[PDB]
Amino acid sequence: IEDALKVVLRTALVHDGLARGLRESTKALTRGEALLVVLVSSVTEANIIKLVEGLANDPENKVPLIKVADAKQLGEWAGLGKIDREGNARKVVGASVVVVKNWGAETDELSMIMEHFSQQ
Amino acid sequence: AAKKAAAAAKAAAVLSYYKVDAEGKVTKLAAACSNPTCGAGVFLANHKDRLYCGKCHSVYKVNA
Amino acid sequence: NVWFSHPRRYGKGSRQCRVCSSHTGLIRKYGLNICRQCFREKANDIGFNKFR
Amino acid sequence: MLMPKEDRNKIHQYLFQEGVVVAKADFNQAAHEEIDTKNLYVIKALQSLTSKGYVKTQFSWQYYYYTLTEEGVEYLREYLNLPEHIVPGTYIQ
Amino acid sequence: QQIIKIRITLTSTKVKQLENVSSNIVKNAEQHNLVKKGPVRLPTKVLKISTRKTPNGEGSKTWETYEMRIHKRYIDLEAPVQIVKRITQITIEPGVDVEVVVAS
RNA sequence: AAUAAGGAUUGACAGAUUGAGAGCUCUUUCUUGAUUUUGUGGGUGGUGGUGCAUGGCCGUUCUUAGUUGGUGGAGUGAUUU
Repeated sequence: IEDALKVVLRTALVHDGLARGLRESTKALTRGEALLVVLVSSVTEANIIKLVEGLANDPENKVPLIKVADAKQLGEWAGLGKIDREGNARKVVGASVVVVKNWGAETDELSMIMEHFSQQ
Repeated sequence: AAKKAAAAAKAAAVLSYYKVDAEGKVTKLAAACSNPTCGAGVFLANHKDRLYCGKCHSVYKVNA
Repeated sequence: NVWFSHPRRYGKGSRQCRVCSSHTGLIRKYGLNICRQCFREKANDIGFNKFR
Repeated sequence: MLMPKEDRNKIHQYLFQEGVVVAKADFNQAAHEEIDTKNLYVIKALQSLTSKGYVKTQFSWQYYYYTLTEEGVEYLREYLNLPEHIVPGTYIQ
Repeated sequence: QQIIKIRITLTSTKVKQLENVSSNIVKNAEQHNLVKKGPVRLPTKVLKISTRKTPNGEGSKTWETYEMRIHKRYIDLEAPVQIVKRITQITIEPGVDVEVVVAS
């Protein structure tokens, strides 16, 4: 029970939905292209968690709801991601917010994100 | 004579040039280039008499 | 971009060899558009035996 | 070289696919035959792939002939996310 | 039974496949007995590309005259949509071009 | 790596300037918008050299009569007719 925030962020990276890291996410957040807010609350500010929290507090549709608390868990899951490794030879950076642009999949653990999303 | 050194690709390392409000609503400041490209975001930057837009390289002329 | 390519239609530099890609020596004579040292070379094959 | 994630993906695409590409030495072209990806593009991104041996160039007549590499076409199988059914023009009697 | 007055127009670089085809032509058509003429035989064009021999001014002034001599060659032939097609398909070959500039 | 969305930088009227309706410069201070600019690393512009670093071709001995080899056979052999 993160196993369902590896099979729906693996699929949107791979499809190139996403965006990654401020800038591309609240440009994604304010415009109706981009359906989720899953992020760091270990921000080293407080206006990036009431920025991304206001954009989920824009309400038509696209309900952005929060799940993880972290930037180095999230250089792996997202994937930027070196090769022949184990789980990090990679970036060691933080893709912090990964905003869902319709993804690139349909059903297996993407139907438990549309019973723990909204049933909270 | 003389070499340049290429312009710095420079570090506003964060952003927030968009009324961060207190508590629970974010909105959008300095217009948002009145074009479709220029879509919803595009945080207009302030130069000589006419304002300045980068989704289109930069361009655009809408006062302030 | 004016600021990488110029006004090259007519002259010598415009058209260039088929085989080697040189400007020097040209055989325009009959949709040929080669150079005028190579030609000969193959040619004897290509058509151009001889009869002299 | 610094390219584009809708031309980097597009090549390594009628490269696997037909499998086999035959893209002239005319730098200075909008556009290559069968790929919108100006010309000059290819030629140079393929000077890269060749260089590893996921591919194999042959020269002369002035076109750069390329043509697949039996395996290295199992790299394109993971890059443009696709089966592990097909072999690409490959098995076609 | 719709009749058509075809015209048969040939060209090659060998006088030996070519002559072969209005012997086969006008006797794979007098088998058919067709109303035709006899292999008309057109002025011999005949290109002489002067070129010097050397790779470099040097070196005497040391020249060539290679050329293709075609033998242009045409024909005739009536016959419907059926027995000009069974004739054009047959003569079938190395060295040679056949047009059927049709006369409906 | 540095300038650092607090503007890297771009552009221009017309007038000063010149051949000139090149904003080449400077006057103004609009526009400009992370694509640039600066050093560091390095490239690629080259009808600049070197034909004696060379490729390819073309001149010359050449509207030439001339090479070379087997098996014999000859003649340490450099070999020969």
